[PDB]
Amino acid sequence: EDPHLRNRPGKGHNYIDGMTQEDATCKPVTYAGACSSFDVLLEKGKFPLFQSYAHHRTLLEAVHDTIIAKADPPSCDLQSAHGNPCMKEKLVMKTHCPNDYQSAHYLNNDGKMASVKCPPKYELTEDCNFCRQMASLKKGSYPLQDLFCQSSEDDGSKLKTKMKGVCEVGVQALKKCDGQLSTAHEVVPFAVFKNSKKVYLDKLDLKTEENLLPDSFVCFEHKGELKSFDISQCPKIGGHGSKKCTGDAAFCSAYECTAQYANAYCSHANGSGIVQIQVSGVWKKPLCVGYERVVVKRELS
Amino acid sequence: DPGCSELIQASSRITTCSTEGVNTKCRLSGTALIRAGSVGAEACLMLKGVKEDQTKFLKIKTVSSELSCREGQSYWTGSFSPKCLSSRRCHLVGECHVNRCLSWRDNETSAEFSFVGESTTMRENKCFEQCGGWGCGCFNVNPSCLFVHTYLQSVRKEALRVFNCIDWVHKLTLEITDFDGSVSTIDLGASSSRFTNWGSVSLSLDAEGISGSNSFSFIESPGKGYAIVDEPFSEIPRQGFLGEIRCNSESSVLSAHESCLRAPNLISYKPMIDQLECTTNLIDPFVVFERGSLPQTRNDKTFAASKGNRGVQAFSKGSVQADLTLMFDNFEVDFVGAAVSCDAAFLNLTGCYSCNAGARVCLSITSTGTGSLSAHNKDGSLHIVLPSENGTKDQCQILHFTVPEVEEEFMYSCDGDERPLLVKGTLIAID
Amino acid sequence: FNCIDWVHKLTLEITDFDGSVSTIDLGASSSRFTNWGSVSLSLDAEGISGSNSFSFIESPGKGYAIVDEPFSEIPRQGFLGEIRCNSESSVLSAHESCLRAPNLISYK
Repeated sequence: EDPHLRNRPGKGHNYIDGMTQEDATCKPVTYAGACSSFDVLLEKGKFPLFQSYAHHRTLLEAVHDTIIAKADPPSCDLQSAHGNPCMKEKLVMKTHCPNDYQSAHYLNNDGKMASVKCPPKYELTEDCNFCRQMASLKKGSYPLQDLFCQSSEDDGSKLKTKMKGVCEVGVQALKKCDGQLSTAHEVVPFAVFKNSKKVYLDKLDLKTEENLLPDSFVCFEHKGELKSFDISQCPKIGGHGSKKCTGDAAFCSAYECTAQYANAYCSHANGSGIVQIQVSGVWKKPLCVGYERVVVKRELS
Repeated sequence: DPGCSELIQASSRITTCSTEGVNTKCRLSGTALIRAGSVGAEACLMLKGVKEDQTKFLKIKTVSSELSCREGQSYWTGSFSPKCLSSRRCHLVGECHVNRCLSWRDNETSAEFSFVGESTTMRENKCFEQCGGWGCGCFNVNPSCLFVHTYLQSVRKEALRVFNCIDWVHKLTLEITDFDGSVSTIDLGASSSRFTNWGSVSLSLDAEGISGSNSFSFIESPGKGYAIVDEPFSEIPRQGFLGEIRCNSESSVLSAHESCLRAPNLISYKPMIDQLECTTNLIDPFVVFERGSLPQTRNDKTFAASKGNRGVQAFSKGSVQADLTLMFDNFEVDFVGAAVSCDAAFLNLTGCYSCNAGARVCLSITSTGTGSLSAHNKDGSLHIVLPSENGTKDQCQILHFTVPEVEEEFMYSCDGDERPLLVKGTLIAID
Repeated sequence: FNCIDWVHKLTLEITDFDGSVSTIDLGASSSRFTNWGSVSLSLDAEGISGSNSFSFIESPGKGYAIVDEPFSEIPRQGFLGEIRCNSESSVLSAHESCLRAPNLISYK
């Protein structure tokens, strides 16, 4: 019930490495600023999964926190040479990006991250598979997948696509085809672990496991309402600190509370903590679980 | 474990071949029918690829024969003690009157009890009339009013879920072992279906069922045992019957939620001028829970709690007669064609022949690697498969025979080449 | 009033541990409130059925009485239970909220 959808834990950086153009307004990402790579994540009717899970991290924040690696090149330019590795994974995807956007990032196959790049002044289209010519053009990127990042270091490189009766989904060449193969764009779940491939899913069992973590509390600065305030300036239990801080039982159980003798009010975020996954009957912890609309080839005959 | 008993072969229609160089692998997609075993026995299924050294077993462990109770209508109930609050207001004093105090609605809260506070609890608001004058307080000669605000409060800390069972489903808890080694535990009853790593599984023949269970209600107690009541299920609540105050969840019984259903005019009132005693006559469920606690002698079966999965079951007698239809749903099966060597031994051979239980055998396999060890006889009627490991352990499985004087030379090939093996033992006739 | 069932009430005077002596009662399967918790009745194999054909009359100050006839629900002329009310003021002060049968007053 807490309307803290703009407060980002950790550091609050959303600009990606490759399109560092909107870094003047999204640093740090807080209640202020009009970052094009975060405004569409909270609009009603776009990515409801991130609307349900918004107190954690994103894919960009995971890249900045040394969680999700970047491919080579991390931002494949669309107007340069003749062939780039960041195209076979883009044409198979079918999304809907609004107008006035230059870049569009997505998830690759090797577990890293690869985005596109268009030289000025090129904008996207209704699908984003190709950047054509020309409000003003946003100097950022549009999230092509409905996923969310989180702090995790669970290893899982010995798992592959767990989909039965599927020929070649996305760009992964699984099993061969001998009869009728479909090609309809359907949603498929996936979950990439640490240093692994784009592992798809079939049965998802999400849950909420909260824990007393420093990156699970939100707060706003008080002054003569929601204001930006760094959480790292909160003293510990009898430790030290620069300014002051206070909160409820969750925020005051681990940090020091001074009641009215502070400048903010730290509150525990609803659902923030540890979000595990149940794949192959074994409870695991993913990194950036989400959905995507790629080309699914199912063997009907 | 006494190993597997029924071991058959898969047809060539649901078995394909698709090699990718040296390493020949195949897939399994279709439906195979295998005969289920008895109490203790399993059901293994060996796979033969393009040669003979490739062997993949599919054993299904059978625990016992259970009779799960199919739940239908359920509700949460428990003990409750109302806490009455008296507030004798004088006549013509704020809201206390001769006409407003009598005709008072039970679903309305005016200024007489608005300062108490809102709470999701099955409460009610009454209104009575006592006396006035200077004998008890009041300037007017008219009798004063008496507003009553009584709300329920569960004095206990435990809750019970009273349910019933319209039919007894013969559940068979099966521990299916995959080909790679992922051991999973599932269950099958009557004609159910689950989800495995290699596909799915369902039950075919199930000629074991008991009818006539609608006239009995069950009570679940988290932590303690269960109970049985010799009375049909309670649908509509009424005063003087088991199942008056009911709810829908555990919080509706512990925290007393308003959303619980109850009968109107269930709280009595005995006002005494300045006193109030709002008590009820709710039947204590722990009395019947302690009176009819399981186990109980009912007809000819034994009712008790279940293991692993929460629910009610029953202990019957006899054997296990069912048919298991394995449902292959396109599963990739891989196996290296280069196995390792190993030697086997012999221990004892006791049990029975031509029966559902069979006979166990002790086989000491001494190998140097992790793999399998296929074995057969001469005429082509016995099949033995055991996962070989680097060590010295005792294995063996159920071997059905048709002669008490067991004497047949076995031929095991754990690496591709057959080796002689002689077994012996005396068995008995057990149907 | 009437009585549809006879509840075997057991007036129990429970003595607390500290010394707070309280007097309560238990019937059939009732429950009360004590300083140490609560109390209820388990076994109660003593009950009498068949009391719907008898009506009782309460008199504050004096004794009670019994009537050999069933309870009166609907009022009518020439029957016990014509003019009825809901409280003591409806009988003493004659409140207009009391229910009665129409055309009950004769005129000559």
